[PDB]
This record gives sequence, structure tokens and C-alpha cells, in this order.
Amino acid sequence: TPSLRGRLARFGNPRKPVLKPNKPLILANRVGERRREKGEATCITEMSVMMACWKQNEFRDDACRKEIQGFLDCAARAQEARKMRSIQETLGESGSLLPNKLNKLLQRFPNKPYLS
Amino acid sequence: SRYSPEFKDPLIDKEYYRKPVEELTEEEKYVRELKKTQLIKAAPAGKTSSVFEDPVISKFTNMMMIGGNKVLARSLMIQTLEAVKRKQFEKYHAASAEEQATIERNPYTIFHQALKNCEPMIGLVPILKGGRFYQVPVPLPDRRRRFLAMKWMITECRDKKHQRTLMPEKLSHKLLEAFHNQGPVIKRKHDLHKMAEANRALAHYRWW
Amino acid sequence: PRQRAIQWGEDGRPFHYLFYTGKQSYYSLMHDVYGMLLNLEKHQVIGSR
Amino acid sequence: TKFSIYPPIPGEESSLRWAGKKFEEIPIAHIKASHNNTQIQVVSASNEPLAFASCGTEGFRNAKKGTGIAAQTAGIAAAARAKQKGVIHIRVVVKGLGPGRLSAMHGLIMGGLEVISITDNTPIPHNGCRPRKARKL
Amino acid sequence: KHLKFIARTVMVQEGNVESAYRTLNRILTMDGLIEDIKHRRYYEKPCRRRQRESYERCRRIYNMEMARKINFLMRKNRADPWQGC
RNA sequence: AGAGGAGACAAGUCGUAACAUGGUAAGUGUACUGGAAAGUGCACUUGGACGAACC
RNA sequence: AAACUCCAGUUGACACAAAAUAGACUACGAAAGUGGCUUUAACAUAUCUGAACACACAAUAGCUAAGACCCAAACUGGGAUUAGAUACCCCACUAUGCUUAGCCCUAAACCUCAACAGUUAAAUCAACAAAACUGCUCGCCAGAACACUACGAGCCACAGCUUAAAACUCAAA
Ligand SMILES: [Mg+2]
Ligand SMILES: [Mg+2]
Ligand SMILES: [Mg+2]
Ligand SMILES: [Mg+2]
Ligand SMILES: [Mg+2]
Ligand SMILES: [Mg+2]
Ligand SMILES: [Mg+2]
Ligand SMILES: [Mg+2]
Ligand SMILES: [Mg+2]
Ligand SMILES: [Mg+2]
Ligand SMILES: [Mg+2]
Ligand SMILES: [Mg+2]
Ligand SMILES: [Mg+2]
Ligand SMILES: [Mg+2]
Repeated sequence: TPSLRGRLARFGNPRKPVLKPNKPLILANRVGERRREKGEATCITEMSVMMACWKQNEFRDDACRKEIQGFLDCAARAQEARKMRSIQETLGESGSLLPNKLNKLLQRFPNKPYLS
Repeated sequence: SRYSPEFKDPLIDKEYYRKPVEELTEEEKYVRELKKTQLIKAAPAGKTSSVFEDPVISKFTNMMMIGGNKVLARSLMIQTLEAVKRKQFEKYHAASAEEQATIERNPYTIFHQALKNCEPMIGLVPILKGGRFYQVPVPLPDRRRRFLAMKWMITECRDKKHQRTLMPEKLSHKLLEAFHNQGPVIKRKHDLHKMAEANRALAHYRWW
Repeated sequence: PRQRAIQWGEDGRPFHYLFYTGKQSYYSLMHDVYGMLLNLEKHQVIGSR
Repeated sequence: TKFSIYPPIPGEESSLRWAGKKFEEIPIAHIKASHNNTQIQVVSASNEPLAFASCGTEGFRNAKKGTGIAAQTAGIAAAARAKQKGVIHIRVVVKGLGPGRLSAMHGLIMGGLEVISITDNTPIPHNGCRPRKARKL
Repeated sequence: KHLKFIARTVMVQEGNVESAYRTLNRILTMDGLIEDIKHRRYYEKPCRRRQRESYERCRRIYNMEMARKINFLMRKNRADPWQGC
């Protein structure tokens, strides 16, 4: 962990400040939400193969059946994988813990930046 | 809906209930035992257990229906199937023995194959970006694909370009043309495919 | 409606040792169930809801 | 032996070969992936140009050039030309972090060229020239 | 002026170009080259650079401390031992 | 005494510069430019933010 | 779109420009500032405060004179956008940024937190901010706006900088 001694601008700190945070460097009792990953267009390569075969075969499906089937299978796999990814996000196995359970854990042991 | 969420859609399939118990898996056995305790919706009047039932043709008839006139839509559908069969019989008789084997005469097979041929593979979605609208190519689900085929067939048959030609005759002609991979509907599918191929560079604009 | 009796005598001393919890009945029930669980630890459906 | 991600060193005896050719002799596929374009040039180990293909040379224009699809098409074209010239395995050297940085590589693989190594040659000055001013968006 | 095919080079294993490119990108990311290129696309004025560095250092401190606390408390995520009391 | 400036009076006119990421973050010095608020270059400031474990 | 196609890609030769990573270090300097390498010289004061009446410095910008000029870039020109666009977006180029010799002496020059010595005891403490204080000294402040203004004076500065008012007005700021 990087040192904080003599970094912030404080009384008794002779040097000019190193860090100028816009928020206090105090741990919050919550973590950020499970940020979604912006979806990218999928099955582009199979679509390209199918379209190139269409261009070579004058958009005749009979000749291109194999590539068309490959593109369709890739599209179905992508849709089913999106559904499975939603299921996995609900499960939370990939991460060490879901943000909700982590927020509960931090609620159980809150930060104490004050005296009592 | 007047049905509470407990209600389940009925399953109309004689073979599903005549299946021997031994063949049933533990999952199927559990499902069958569970279904004895659920509530079941009344069987819709559209579909029955008749061996001559075709969900595809029933859906096409419903899509052809105007103002809840299912009698007329069903009449148009059966007239179309009869016209397809009669034209195929005429071609079969008028053709040589070699061509008789290749000629198809089942109207149901012709209808299904025509719809399958008319099915588009890649669709276009209008996406807003930078203040403009782009026709981004996208994959299509099988449901939307079949619906697009049916709707294109019906819309082409309803076009004003055909003058004083009854719906059964127009629909039969279009079905035969599509079965042979020709006609305005197949041209519409080809135009959609060509536009998608042209806009392929915009495929990355899609976020799903 | 069923009414709970007065919870303390003339002297003011409440009858139940869990009176000051404010939920003496519920907490007494929880206490008894936890004690039963401890006893069971020490020793070691369709028609109902 | 164990596979090593480090490339073999010229002047050292290495048992690794590709069609009987040493790592120093495998042709080089330079992929400049700019933010608006992707150019792929195949050259021999002796620095003899063999093929060239960019998103512009594939009929893509304006913003369409700076896409993964255009880079993949350029990679396919370049790989086809290189295979016509007799190239099978290539050392890939990519410079730039454009959209076509990876897809172009895929095109080469779709074209029929086997990538034996991948190298990044993105020009990173040690605080040399001063780049243009920041955009306001 | 240096030798070539030594720096930023990753050998492909059995044609697994995807994994080779992933490893190369991971190397560049860990060494910080990718962020350096992205920041060097347009000139970052010295005041802006100092502000970004201060923000990133504070973010690193906070993230490391939060990770330390999470790891410290993760053992307490176990089942409730005094359930019902 | 022709004029300039400030304040008040407060209109109408031309824009919308500032206050929210004010829709190009704001501001200081300085230079140039513009009907006008203002724009841009260079350095500086937070009297902005960067969402604050990993993803 | 304009622009360039004596253009782009590889390889080799290639600088009076700027100094990735180290740097998650917090150091040097009075401040301004200083983060490539080597060498030379070198970082005042064996009490403290103290000059706006002086002396010496002072980022960037700017002026003067001679050079360098990769790249960037006010202005300008073109393209685009827009109701207009004297801007934001794109392209090209100049003053300028660099070197040397003089000037100019200004910054949100702010860590808006003076130097030195000391305390954490309490009666801690308007609010926020970066806890509350004590002794000593210097500098500064005394409603807002007029006003980083006018006049006077000083300056290598001549559309400048420093010091800096008053009148009219308001019950606020
Ligand atoms: Mg505005
Ligand atoms: Mg603004
Ligand atoms: Mg500004
Ligand atoms: Mg201008
Ligand atoms: Mg002194
Ligand atoms: Mg100066
Ligand atoms: Mg110049
Ligand atoms: Mg230039
Ligand atoms: Mg410009
Ligand atoms: Mg220099
Ligand atoms: Mg400063
Ligand atoms: Mg001033
Ligand atoms: Mg003055
Ligand atoms: Mg004067």
C-alpha cells in the first residue's frame, strides 16, 4: 500500500502537497455496483463469411447453406450465452463476492472515522 | 387475463400421453406427476388434436384474418391449398414420366418449403447514432424469421398490382413461385440480404 | 379482539423477564426454540404448512 | 522440451523450424492499425515486398475503413496474395491501437497464413515530438 | 537501432493466435504501454497530467485499502453461528 | 463645451457567455481575434468530476 | 468534406526539438520551478523576526536582435456544422514554444493556511475545509460597488506594470 505520510497538505507538513484528493481518503461502508460490460456486436466474423459467400454466389442460399448455418448457430450461441451470462451475474460465482453481500459485510464492520 | 398465473397452457398431443411409462425418464415422470396438481387453461378453439392440424397453416390463416372473420380466412386458406394441389396435378399429368417424379403434389409440403425459402436470415435494425439513423445488420430469431416470411407473403398477395385476381389464386401462384425460389417475395428477401451486405460495415454499431 | 393482560403488578415489577424487550412473547418463543436447539445439539410437508 | 513465448535469438542454435525455415527467414506481415485505417504489407525476411492490402484498397471508404470488418477483409486479401506468392507462415508485427489491430490478424488466418509470432511495434516516443492538442468534446 | 523480433514479441503455441494476442495485450497492459499510447494520442498538458496522476494515486490508495479490508473481513462471511439470538 | 466612464432607471433589440459535466468544465496571467457576451494558443488553479475491491 | 497523391508501407542513413518505464518514490530549491546521461563548480547564517524606503530572483505569455525549426500552434485561409458560427470538429501554415544577448516583472505566483518556539492540557470546536491552540514578531484587513479604475509618482515597460482614490448609488454584499 502506498504511503500517505507527508502527502496531503496539512499543518506541520513542510513540503508542498503530493496528493490533492477531491474526496477524503476515508473508506466508505459500501462498494461500487457490479458494473456491466458494454456489449459488443457479436458473430461478426461468421456474418462476414456468410456475406462474402453471398457476394460470390449472387446471394443464392442453396450454395451458401453451410456458412448460413454456421452464422445462425453462432447467433443462437451468442443469445444463449447472453442469457447464461445474466444467470451467472445473478449467481456471482466469477467474482469473489457479489456487491450486495459485500455491502452487507461492510455494514457489519463499518469504518469508524470518528470517536465515540 | 381471466386466467390466474397458476393456470398452465394445455398440451394437446395424443402421443405425449400414450407414451409408455417405461420409456419415461425421471424428469418426464416428475413433470407428469406434477401436472396432475396444476390448473390447466381451457383448450383454445383454434387448435385441436386432429391429425390434419398444422400450426404453421393455422398461424397463416390467423394472419390472413381481417376483423375476426376466421371463417373467411379459413376458406381462403383451404381454397389456396386446393388451387396449389390442382395446379400441381395439372403439371404432373402434363409432364413426362421423368418429370413426374420430381414434381411435388403435397400442398402442405409446398407451403412449408415456400415459407422456409422466403425466410430471411439477416435483418436490419434502425439505430440512432450521431444524430443519424443507420440500418445495422442483425441476426434474427427463428420466430421473427417465420413471421417475416408469412407477413411478406401476405403483403405481396394483398398488393394492388394484382387486379381482380382472387386471394386463393394469387396466394397459390406466389407459393408455387417461392417453392421454386422465384417471385416478388424471394426478391424482397434478396433485397434485404443485399442491403445488409452493403451495410455490413455498420455491424459494429450494434451493442447486442 | 384478543387483548394482552396487564404486564406488571401493583409494585410495578413486570411478570415476564423479557418485558423490557417490548416483544416479550415473541422473544420468549425465540428463546425457547433456541434452547430446544441447544438441547438437541447436546443430545447428539404436503399436508401441513 | 517446454514451449517458450520468447522468440528464438538470431545467432543461437535453435531446433525450431517452419517448413525447414528458421525464424530469421520467415516473412513478416506488418499491420499498421491506424484509428481510421488498417494497412497490411507482407514482406520477405530479406525485405522484399510480396503483398499489400489496406481497408482503402478493399473498397471501404471514410469511416467504414476504420472497422474490424474492413481490416479483416484487408487481411484476407493480403493473405491470399501472399499465398499466391508462396507464403505460408508469417511473423506478425502490429503497430497502432486502431480497431483493426486484431481483426486484420484474423483475416490473415482466414486467408490461409499461419501466425508463428505476434509482435507489437507501436511507436511509443520516450517524450520526443509533441502530439496535437486535446479535442473538446 | 535495436535488434528486431525481440521486444514485445510473443510466440504462438500450436496456432493459438487468440491466446498469443491475449498474452501480448496483457504484457503491454501490465507494463502500462497501452495506457501510455492512449494518453499520448493527444497532448496532456502538465497541469492536466499532474491532476490525473494525483487522482490515480489516490484511487490506487483507496482501492488497495478497500481490497485489504475486504480480504480481511471475508473470513467473517461464514454462516451465522448464533442464529436465532 | 464635443465627448468618454461609473451607477441608477430599466425598456425594446441581437445572441446565450455563466450557474447541472450549463450542453466545449470554470477560472488566473498574457497574446491575438471577434457585433456582443466571448473564442483560441501557452502555463497554472480546483473555487469540477472521473462513478472510488476485482470485473 | 476539404487537403495530400514528389502519397502510403518496409528497410537504411538521420536533430540547436522533447526527455516512456523508474515514479506505488516525495527528494532539491527562497519562491518561481526542477524527474535522459556524464563531468566541473555548488546548494548562506553555531539564536529568532525583520525592508512596499533597497538589493537579487520570479512560470507562462510578450517585446527587441541574430540563428535553429522535427513537432505543436494564437492569427489567418480553406472544409464542415449551424438560423447565423467571427467558436466547438477537420486540414495547412505564421507569430510563438528552442538557442544566444538584453528587456518585460505579471499568474487561481494558491498548499488562497506568514516566520520562529511550544502544547495536546483542557473551557476542543459557529459551518465547511486540512483539529483546537499558546508565546513572539513582521506584513496585511476594516460594508458592497465604483475599482486589477482616474489622477499623481516610479519603471528599458509607450494598448504596460506597481502603488492607488474620490464623487454619484444600495441596504445590502
Ligand atoms: Mg452556456
Ligand atoms: Mg461551458
Ligand atoms: Mg480557457
Ligand atoms: Mg479564433
Ligand atoms: Mg531574517
Ligand atoms: Mg519572468
Ligand atoms: Mg515556426
Ligand atoms: Mg504542423
Ligand atoms: Mg485548429
Ligand atoms: Mg532543448
Ligand atoms: Mg504554481
Ligand atoms: Mg493584472
Ligand atoms: Mg492601472
Ligand atoms: Mg497615469
